[PDB]
Amino acid sequence: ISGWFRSILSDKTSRNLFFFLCLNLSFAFVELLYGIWSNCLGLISDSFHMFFDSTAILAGLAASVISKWRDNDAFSYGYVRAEVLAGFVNGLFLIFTAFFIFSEGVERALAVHHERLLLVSILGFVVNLIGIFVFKHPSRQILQGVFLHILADTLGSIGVIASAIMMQIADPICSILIAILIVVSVIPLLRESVGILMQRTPPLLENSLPQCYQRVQQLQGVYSLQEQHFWTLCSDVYVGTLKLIVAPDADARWILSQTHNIFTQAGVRQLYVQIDFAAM
Amino acid sequence: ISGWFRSILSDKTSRNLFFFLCLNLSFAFVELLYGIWSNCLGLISDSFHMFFDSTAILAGLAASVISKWRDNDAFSYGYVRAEVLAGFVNGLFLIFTAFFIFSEGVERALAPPDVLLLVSILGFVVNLIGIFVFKHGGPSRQILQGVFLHILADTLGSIGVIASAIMMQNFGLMIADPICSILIAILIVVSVIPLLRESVGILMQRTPPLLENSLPQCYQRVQQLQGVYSLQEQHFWTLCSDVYVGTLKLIVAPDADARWILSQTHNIFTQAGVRQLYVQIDFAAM
Amino acid sequence: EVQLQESGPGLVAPSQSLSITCTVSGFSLTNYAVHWVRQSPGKGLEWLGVIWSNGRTDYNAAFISRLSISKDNSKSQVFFKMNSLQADDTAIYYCARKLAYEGAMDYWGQGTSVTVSSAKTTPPSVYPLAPGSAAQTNSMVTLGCLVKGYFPEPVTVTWNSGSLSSGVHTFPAVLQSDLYTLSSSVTVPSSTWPSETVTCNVAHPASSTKVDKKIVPR
Amino acid sequence: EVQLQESGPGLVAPSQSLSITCTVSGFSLTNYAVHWVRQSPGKGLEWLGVIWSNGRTDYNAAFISRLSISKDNSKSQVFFKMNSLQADDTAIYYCARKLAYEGAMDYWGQGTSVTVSSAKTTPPSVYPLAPGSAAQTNSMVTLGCLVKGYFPEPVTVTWNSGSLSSGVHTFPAVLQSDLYTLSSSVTVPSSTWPSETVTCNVAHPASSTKVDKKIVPR
Amino acid sequence: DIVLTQSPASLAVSLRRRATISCRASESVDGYGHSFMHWYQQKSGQPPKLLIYRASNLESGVPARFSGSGSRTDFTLTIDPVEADDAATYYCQQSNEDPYTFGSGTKLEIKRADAAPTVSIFPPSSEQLTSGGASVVCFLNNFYPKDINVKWKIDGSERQNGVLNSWTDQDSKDSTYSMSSTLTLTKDEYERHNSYTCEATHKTSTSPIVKSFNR
Amino acid sequence: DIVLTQSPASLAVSLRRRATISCRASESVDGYGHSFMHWYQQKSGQPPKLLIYRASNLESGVPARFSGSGSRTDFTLTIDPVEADDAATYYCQQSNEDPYTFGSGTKLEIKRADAAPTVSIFPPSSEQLTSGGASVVCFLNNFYPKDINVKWKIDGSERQNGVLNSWTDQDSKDSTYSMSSTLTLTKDEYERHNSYTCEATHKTSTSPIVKSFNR
Repeated sequence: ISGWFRSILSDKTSRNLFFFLCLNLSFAFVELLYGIWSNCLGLISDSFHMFFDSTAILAGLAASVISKWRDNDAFSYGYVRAEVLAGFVNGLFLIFTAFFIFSEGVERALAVHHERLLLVSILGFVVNLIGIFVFKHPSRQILQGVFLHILADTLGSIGVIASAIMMQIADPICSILIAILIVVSVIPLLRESVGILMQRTPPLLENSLPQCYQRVQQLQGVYSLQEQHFWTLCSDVYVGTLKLIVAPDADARWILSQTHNIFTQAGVRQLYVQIDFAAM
Repeated sequence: ISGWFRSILSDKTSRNLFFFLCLNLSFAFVELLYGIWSNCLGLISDSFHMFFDSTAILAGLAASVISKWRDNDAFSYGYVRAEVLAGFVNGLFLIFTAFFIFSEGVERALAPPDVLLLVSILGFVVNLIGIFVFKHGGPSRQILQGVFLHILADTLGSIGVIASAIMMQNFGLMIADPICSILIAILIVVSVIPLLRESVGILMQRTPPLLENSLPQCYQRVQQLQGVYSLQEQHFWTLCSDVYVGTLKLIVAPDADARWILSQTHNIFTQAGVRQLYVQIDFAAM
Repeated sequence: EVQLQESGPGLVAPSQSLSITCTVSGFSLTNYAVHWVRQSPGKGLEWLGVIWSNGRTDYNAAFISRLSISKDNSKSQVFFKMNSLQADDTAIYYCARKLAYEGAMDYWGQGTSVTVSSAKTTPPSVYPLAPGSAAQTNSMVTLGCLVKGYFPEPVTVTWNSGSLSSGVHTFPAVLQSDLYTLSSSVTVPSSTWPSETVTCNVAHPASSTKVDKKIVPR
Repeated sequence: EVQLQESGPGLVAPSQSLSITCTVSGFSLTNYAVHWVRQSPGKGLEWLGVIWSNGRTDYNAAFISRLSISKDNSKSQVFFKMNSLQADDTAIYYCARKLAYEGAMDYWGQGTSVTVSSAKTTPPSVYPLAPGSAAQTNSMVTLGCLVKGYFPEPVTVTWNSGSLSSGVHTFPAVLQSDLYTLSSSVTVPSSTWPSETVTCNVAHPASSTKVDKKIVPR
Repeated sequence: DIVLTQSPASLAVSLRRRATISCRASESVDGYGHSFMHWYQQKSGQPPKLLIYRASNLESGVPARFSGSGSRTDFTLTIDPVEADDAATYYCQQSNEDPYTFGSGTKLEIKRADAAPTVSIFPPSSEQLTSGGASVVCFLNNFYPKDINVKWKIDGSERQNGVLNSWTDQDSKDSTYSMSSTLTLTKDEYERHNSYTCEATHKTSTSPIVKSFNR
Repeated sequence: DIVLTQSPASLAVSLRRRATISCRASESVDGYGHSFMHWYQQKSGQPPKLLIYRASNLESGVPARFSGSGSRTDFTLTIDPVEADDAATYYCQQSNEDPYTFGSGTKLEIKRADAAPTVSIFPPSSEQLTSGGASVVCFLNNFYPKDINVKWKIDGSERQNGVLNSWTDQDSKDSTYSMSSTLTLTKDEYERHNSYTCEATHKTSTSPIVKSFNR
């Protein structure tokens, strides 16, 4: 408790991340309070969206600290996949609520102005501009999604600025607009996470695999290639398996070393080559 | 797309999901009509909650259809993981609605407003015929489990609404309304816990729980093979339900019978239930 | 040039221990496993065990409690030790180089005969066997060497120190009164006997007895 | 008993084709790869190619356009055909069995010498070689067989059909006037010559010439 | 363990014919298209020599007249053409399961034209005589078939008490057999009689062969 | 391709000593603890014979006096103790890359005590004179070293025009050499002189060896 209070003072980038998440959570609480006091659905939607952006950053940190952990009998590959899972979960929790936001919009669109202090929208604009300025420059699929979501938050704050200045009802249209923006923002992160979780061939490995297969086929005494499976374990960590059929007298040591060289040059960290001697 | 509909009706689970989705959408059109007759006050909210449900069954049906697609260059293992992903999404759906039901209780906990109960009854009957249809939820395991849990959550929600309403009019106990929602959100979270645990385990490349208890014996039997020196880098995971993938590297003697070692290791792990096994064999220096 | 040579005691008292040393040449124990297999008239060929180049050993499960195999790569030796030998362990024991990358044994040693009995080693009794007088001289003449009164098996019976090999017909041993007897028959042109010298060399490694009996006409 | 025997034309015209048939025995072509390797005094040992049991063929990349190796398992034959034969293609060609599960060549054929030239095959001229008169008889007396005017390699020169081999010194051929000279020397006891028959046997497979000439004193 | 049964127990095959030996395994010795069965040949007084490995692969250097075939539990070793040197015991060994087990063995006997036994006799030596015993040995060399009858005549008296018969394995060049029929007696038993005769009855001729000596 | 350089090109070792042959590879022929380098021996007029495979493994049947060592790019073949049969050319071959390449070769020369050449002379045969030529040949057998000088004297006249020298490889038993010095002439050139002499200058003795004949 007290150790974490003094630890972030020693470092600088972790202190900046702490300021990021703390301001996000504080302003999310503020927007939720004001949207409860008022009836600003756009403000409530931005609160929920950012609320979940801050949870995305926190879950990314938790996923990193869990992925640091060791492997064991149950988890032979380690807890690295949690990283991917975290991102995926974020997208799901970003697609559910936004869609539900859609609901409140169109519902209201069919069947409580309370201006009070509607000027907090420009404050949200300033905060989101600061956030995207700080984040303008294995943590690939943890913070890229967060960057996309804070860009969407800036656009949504612009939208709620428009809704507020129109209020002086254009609230349901901005609600469905931010819902569409959130969905289109979470499409690519969800696509990457789905690709990894579906045991798909790594996209950075796809175009170099026919060349690898041709080079492996050229090895002396190799007859055919079977059952080639390649997938992404986590960021830049690829797992590959293949079964070679070889001549009945083939040099299996040499073929194993050459196949491992061929696939190591292509970026496959873990490779499993099963060599089967043919009858003829 | 004309041949797609024939494929949907060919499969048992795909056709059941399609029929349930179509029945939900007909109930949907009837509901939305009664709403656009100016009675939309709570009706349109129910309508979009049920449209979210229809989205859940659509996700399950799409997963069932895609899982049977032939493997290709990009998807070496096929599309069977779309089953598991469905069980991950559906469970992750049911938690979210749970919280909202939780939140809904709060909406009637501080200042509950009193705002002809028939649509709940037809939704209930829909839910009973659905759980009758999907009794199998006790590769289509995660899809059926998630869809059955979704149907059970909706059935529970109908029970809660009906119970709250019958204490409203005929009994007049206003206190018992939020507690029903609190308890029933608790119940649906506990219902979806196991499916989420299994789906997270599968997607985290964890050792299969059914295979985990018989793996040391397999390692021991592989160790007893003549000319095997050691085992290392053994990795076993779940591709889809009941389909396990295993990889391992053996060090052997410099003159060991590699053919016999390979056949025996494959036999040992085939009796254990491993469907895809990759045994790399490395000859030692001495 | 791949050779395996077993050296071991021919006679082992029942319930003692038997130690055989297989010396190999033409190949190294750093990349070849060596099997131990015994053959008896009763049970036939029977696999006992194998030692691998890293020192890993595998045994027949029927011998796991009384068998041990060791080796030394520097002197290229493999040691076979058996405990509590009974009467059914009398057999020819062979050390065999396994065929590389296969489950068969491609090279074998000549084997050592191990007899498990409480009897003592008896030096052989060598007797010449010349034709009776000069009857039936012909062009082909037969001679014999009778090795009676040795224990245990085996003995090597040779004529003229291996210079003459054609016509040698050595007979297997017969056991009576705990004691072993055998005969060796040879044939030769009549122009060679008794023109030059023929001899029967009997070697009994169990008693280390060398006999160079001279065959003489009557 | 593992044996590879090559048969091919010793003399090949330039820019023509060379065809060698390697017959194997003691092993099957169904489980062994066969390499083709040529050796020349200029480029040393050069690997040409390999044929695998299923018929897969791998070639040296410098010969990918003019080389073809095939085989038939029934007669256990491997066929080696090279095109566009040039002046530096004259070499000894061997078919070698691959060492199983290794990159080496465990067994080799005796090889066939291939000479690429426009000159024609000339049968050898065999000349006796006896010491002048009876001077320096001593105990060791040297005889010789001279082979002049043959083309191309090789000739097998033997003494008494190879029955006597000790002291036999055959000298390598030497080129002059586009033709070849060779000498064979033998040392025999003085009491053995001219006591019994000593003969020089010259075999020239290029011209199919066979000579079993007697050596006589002057 | 896997039990290997070899049929027939013995096989008689003439020159330049085909010999077929079958090994039956209790369980399958197959794995992924490979049959872990091997064939050995053990000649007279020699260690087993590997002929076939993995049920179809000839060992480097063995003659091409040996061939192997089979899968699962049934395996066949075929010798064609059969030579005289192929007279030996042939064993099947599996290596699919621990422990390695061998077949019972099939003894291949070479069939040829019948030959009359060359019969010789040898009385006890003077050295053995002075030792205290007396052994008379009748030798029957180079005959066919294995079956032969030996009788001992002592001044017209038939004796089947102290006679020991020793057979030899079939020859690898001329495919014949040898018989050593020995009789043992003491001093007085040997010297109380004069004539000793060994009698050879063979299928080659109805008339038995007489080999006699006196004193 | 991978270029293998063998040093030294030639080596001279005495009996019962140690010989070391080194092979250098341009690129590494190692993969995962295995050095795909092999050693062959080629004697006089023989196909190459495998000695080492994978840089440290003795081929079955070759003598234990041969040994291999090394990794990556440096490899050593050691003969200890050196025998007389070890006189041959030794090659290193890599199989880590396509194509297979062999080393340039190192010729091992056996060192022993010097021996005086056994010198004989031979005039042209009658058949060769009737043919149209005349070849006079001096043989120098069983000597050491390779360096030997042969002179041709024709009635005291020195001739270096039509002389051909042929050397032999080192003997595998007695480790000596043989030299054939032949001279060719026509009929008139041979018959217009009388005496021919081959002169052998060797390092064994300062006095050269004379072998002469007349007519």
